[PDB]
Amino acid sequence: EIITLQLGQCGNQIGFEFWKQLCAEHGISPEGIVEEFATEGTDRKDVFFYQADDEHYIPRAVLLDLEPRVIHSILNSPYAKLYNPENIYLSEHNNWASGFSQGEKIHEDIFDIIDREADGSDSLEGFVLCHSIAGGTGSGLGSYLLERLNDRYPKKLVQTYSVFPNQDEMDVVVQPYNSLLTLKRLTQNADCVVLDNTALNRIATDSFSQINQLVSTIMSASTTTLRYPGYMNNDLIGLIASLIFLMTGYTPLTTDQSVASVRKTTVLDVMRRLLQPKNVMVSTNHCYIAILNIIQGEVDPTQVHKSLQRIRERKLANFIPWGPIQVALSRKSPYLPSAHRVSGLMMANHTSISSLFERTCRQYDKLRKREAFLEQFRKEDMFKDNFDEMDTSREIVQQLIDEY
Amino acid sequence: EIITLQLGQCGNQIGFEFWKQLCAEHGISPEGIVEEFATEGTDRKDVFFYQADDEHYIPRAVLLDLEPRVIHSILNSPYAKLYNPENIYLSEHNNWASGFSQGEKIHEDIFDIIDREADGSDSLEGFVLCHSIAGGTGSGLGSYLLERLNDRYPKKLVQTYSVFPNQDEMDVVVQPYNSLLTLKRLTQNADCVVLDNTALNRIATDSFSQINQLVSTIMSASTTTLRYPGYMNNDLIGLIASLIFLMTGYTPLTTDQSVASVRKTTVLDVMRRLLQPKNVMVSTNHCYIAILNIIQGEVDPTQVHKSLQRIRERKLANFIPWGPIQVALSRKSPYLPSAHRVSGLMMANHTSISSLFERTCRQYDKLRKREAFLEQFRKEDMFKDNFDEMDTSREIVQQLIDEY
Amino acid sequence: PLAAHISLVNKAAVDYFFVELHLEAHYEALRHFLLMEDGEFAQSLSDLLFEKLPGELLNPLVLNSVLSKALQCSLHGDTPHASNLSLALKYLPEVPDVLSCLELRYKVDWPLNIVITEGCSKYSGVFSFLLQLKLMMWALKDVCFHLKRTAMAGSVQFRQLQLFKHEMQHFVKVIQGYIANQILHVTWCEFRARLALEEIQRAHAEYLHAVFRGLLTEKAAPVMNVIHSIFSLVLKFRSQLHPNFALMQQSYNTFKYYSHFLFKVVTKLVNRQPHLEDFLLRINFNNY
Amino acid sequence: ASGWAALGLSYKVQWPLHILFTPAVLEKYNVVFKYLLSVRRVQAELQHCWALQMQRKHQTDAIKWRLRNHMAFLVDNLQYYLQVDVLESQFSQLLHQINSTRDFESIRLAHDHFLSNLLAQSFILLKPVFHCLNEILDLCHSFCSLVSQNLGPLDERGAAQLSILVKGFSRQSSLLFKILSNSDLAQLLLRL
Repeated sequence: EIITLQLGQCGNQIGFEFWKQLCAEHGISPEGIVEEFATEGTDRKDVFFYQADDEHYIPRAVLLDLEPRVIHSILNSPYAKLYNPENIYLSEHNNWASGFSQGEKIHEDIFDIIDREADGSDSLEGFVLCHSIAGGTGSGLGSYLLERLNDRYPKKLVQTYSVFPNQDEMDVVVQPYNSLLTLKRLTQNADCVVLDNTALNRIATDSFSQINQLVSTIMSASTTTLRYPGYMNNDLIGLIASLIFLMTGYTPLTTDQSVASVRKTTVLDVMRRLLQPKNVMVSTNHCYIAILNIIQGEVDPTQVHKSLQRIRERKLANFIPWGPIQVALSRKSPYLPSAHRVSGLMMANHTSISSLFERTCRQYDKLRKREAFLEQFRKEDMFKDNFDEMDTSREIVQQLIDEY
Repeated sequence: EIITLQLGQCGNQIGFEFWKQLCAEHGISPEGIVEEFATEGTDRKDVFFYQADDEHYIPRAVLLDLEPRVIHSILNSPYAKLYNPENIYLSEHNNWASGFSQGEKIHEDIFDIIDREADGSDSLEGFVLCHSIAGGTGSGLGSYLLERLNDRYPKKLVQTYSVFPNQDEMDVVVQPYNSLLTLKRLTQNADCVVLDNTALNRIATDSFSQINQLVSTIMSASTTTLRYPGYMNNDLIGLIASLIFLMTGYTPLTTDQSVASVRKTTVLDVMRRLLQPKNVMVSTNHCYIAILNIIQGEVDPTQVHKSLQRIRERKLANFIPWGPIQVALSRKSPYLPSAHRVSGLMMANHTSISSLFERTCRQYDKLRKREAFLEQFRKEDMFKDNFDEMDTSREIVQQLIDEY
Repeated sequence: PLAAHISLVNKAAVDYFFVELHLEAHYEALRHFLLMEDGEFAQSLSDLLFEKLPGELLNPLVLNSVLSKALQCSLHGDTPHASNLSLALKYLPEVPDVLSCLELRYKVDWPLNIVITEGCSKYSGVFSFLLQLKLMMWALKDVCFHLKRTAMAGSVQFRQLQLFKHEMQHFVKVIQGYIANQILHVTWCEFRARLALEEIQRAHAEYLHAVFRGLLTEKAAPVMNVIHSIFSLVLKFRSQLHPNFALMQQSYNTFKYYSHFLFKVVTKLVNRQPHLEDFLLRINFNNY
Repeated sequence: ASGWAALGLSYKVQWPLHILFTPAVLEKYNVVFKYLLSVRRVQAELQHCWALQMQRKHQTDAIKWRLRNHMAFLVDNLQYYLQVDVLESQFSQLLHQINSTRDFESIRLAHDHFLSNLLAQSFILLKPVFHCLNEILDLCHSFCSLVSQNLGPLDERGAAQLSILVKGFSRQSSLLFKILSNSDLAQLLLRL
């Protein structure tokens, strides 16, 4: 089992479309009813859903937000009735310090909800977090929740889908501070999926609805095998151990109109495609640390071995000199059309990601020398006296970059 | 297996009608479906096509072009859906230097496509190139691709159907430069089929649609035995070894209206007809180097021996004094009507082809003395400083002529 | 007048087994339980037993009941087939090793007992190996989880330590990926498209004879003996959950030597078995 | 003992044709497969060298290679002809003698005579020619290896080894010429 903590407008939407994808996959009706064709289903549902006496299924989700508008719109959707009104929380009434201050203020009810959800699962495995690191809501609230959660639950995993601000595009003027602080908290508490609007929209090209549909696709494909038990990799901890910051790529990212080219898609061509920097959805002979490829559809392990052999000989990849990939196979949901003969998802750890922080650090250093937009921060208690928090966070990020 | 690289408007069309002929021969539906009568077919299809999970067959073709119009028209044809949209490439936005500069600019995606196509074949044998040497697109782009391909794949054959500019007709004002440079690259990298509009249209007489239908006929008849396995000549390398610049001729080049004269067509009369300069589709006691005659339809090897004996005695041909032909037999596709009792195709290497270059050299020398139309070339980086490239190319062609 | 009646009886005898007594179900059901094909069951049975580790864990009050608690967490089963899983033992252990002997025997009734032989006991041979494998991916998961709570504490002694786990885990996650390809998928492709009365005895005796590709045969036994040296060192690595870092640094260096010795003993055993051919392609990939 | 010398292909015949295909007749078939594969082996080997000489386009004595290669080619390639015109001709009679006579006794003789012709036409039984062309067979193995065992000009005793075979090959060439001067008429015509 698992819980999802989605914050800010970004996280709220991310959750909306993630649950849309899930209910599509598992044959769950918008109202929580189960379709007749899926009555005898074999798919495991406990992982993301828990059924109710009324036979309906409820997501293990909690909605958090500093503002009402987004969730109010969500509850006007056809999927509104599905969620649990008890879990959803809205502030009665764009800065990280303010977000953390509110988090300190509203500890009690949030952790009440989290405890209630936790006690309903026998074998909870970890946590899932969806949020954006730039905006005031996501950054600060996620920081506070991560801190108090790692404190509260020292034996549960914490996984996040953190969305990083666009850089080529000059959105949050105060983004460097929030990003740097959120990164501090991620290193200091997060167990383990980086995301950026820049490269994501780049691949989308070459509304937020479609972008986050792709993101939800990534999340669902990541959790597929856990959802669909097989032989190997039957747990999230198995995933994490086989890799341990990450980046992702998915081959069949094709529009509903781009099915006309039914290209004979082997496993070799897919696994190859997952390697190119173009497909890496995120934007010094930098090299890899780990690679995992989850493959959906018919697959012959002989083909997998041949592809691995050929790629190894062709040396299209580079590895650490000081240490000695993985190809897991799953089964598609029996419901969604198998427009793709075989499909592939890749999650990897690669040193080049360091550059991200070097940019943000460069951004942050490009402001701290002139004290820009610190007036609001001084208002909050945390930065009321000084900003030693900022210095510690910057040095922690520098240490991480040095370690990479 | 094999790949086809067609460039420029000429190459794009050439490919269109070549694949039209192929699908006609192998009973492949315009949409890629297979007809019911051809379900149990024995013909080998892997050579030019690879089947898809949807049972449709996809050509091993890539479309390249500096301009969209031609391929856009192609995709409006009934055969549009057949091609692979992934492989097709169009420049987002008439000179050789510009073409080569773009080739340097768009290396990555082209070779991505080529690698993807290559990895789908177990026993790729060589490459096929269709292009025109005069226009800016074909000449420069083919030059760049040949260079980087011979560099990338040092163990694959490279075959081309190069179309030469008309000379009796005064089309590209800057044709001498492009032709000379393309010839340089062909000698320096090309493994092995010359083509000219002048003699081709001459034989056609005595639209581009019909001309290129004839050209595609030549290509298909050349590749027949490879497509249809037999006993001998079961590989392209077998073809090349038995001959090694070339010229071609086909006997049954008869209109759909010229079937009324059903002339009793032996093998002797055909093989004889393949020898005359009139049938050689291209325009010092110059002599032959090699001759190959592929014969389709019923054939008695006794007849072949008798024809060879009689032609040898009649000494209608001339051979090199310093070195010591070949007649291969194939089987017609079981589908297209056998309007011809027996048919013949000839590919030969003959010294007279030298004259071609002597003309172009004469053309080029007729311009380099006055520096005509060099302004555009100086624009590109390759000819930004000097034109030593041109001098080296001219001397290489002169060396080839001397060698002949 | 005889052969015309022999083919009709046999064809009616074999057909009587499938369409009435579900012989095709029993095979695709015992694999769900014995060969641990169905996840959330082995990952729930082995996970329970490993939580304890003598006089305990041996009486029929815990091990005869842990199964009835395991099947509930299976989400696949709880059928008349799902019963008859006698989780019995065959030895009384006295007291760091990689051995915990324990059997798991299916049970059948009369019209099926005549085909599934009471010797085809060999599942129990291949089972105790597969369970022993789970002991790694849990204990190794423990140290991966035991170290998580240690996280501020960032120094050369820390990062250089965790790289050992990633270097030792990958060797187990590849030898398991091999087993999950030979004994469960390709050997199951045969004997499933092979079936469709005497033949049923031999075909089954050829399906399980899973023990050949499983490195349990005495012919390739030296390949198996080396595996214990690997599995043992990972268990010692779990004991030392930086007061004794160097004591662990020596352990890992012994691990890198034995693994480097395996790649040579398997290569020398290629000249003398196409099944082992796929192993070298698994253990070696962009290395020597 | 080279491995190719022992290669063969056996065929588990079914029940009805068990009378038509005895271990005797199914053995003479094997001998044809042994020889016909050899000529196929040397031809496929020989032409690969050609795929390299043409490939090796960037020595006044290195040009002696192709001036010997083609000599060794034509004698081999056209020797590999008369084969599609002794198989597809004798076979086309064997199949015609079948659909003509309603009797079965003819088939046991038509097929038997078909087999004896292949052993007689393809010169497998004719000892002198079969012991001379055989020398041409392994001869190309040496030459093709010589060109493939290096990538430079024939200087390190390769030329010293090159002129060895031409003194034997061209001698073996014209030696065969006197042999043919019944069935050779179909063969010598092509070479001449």
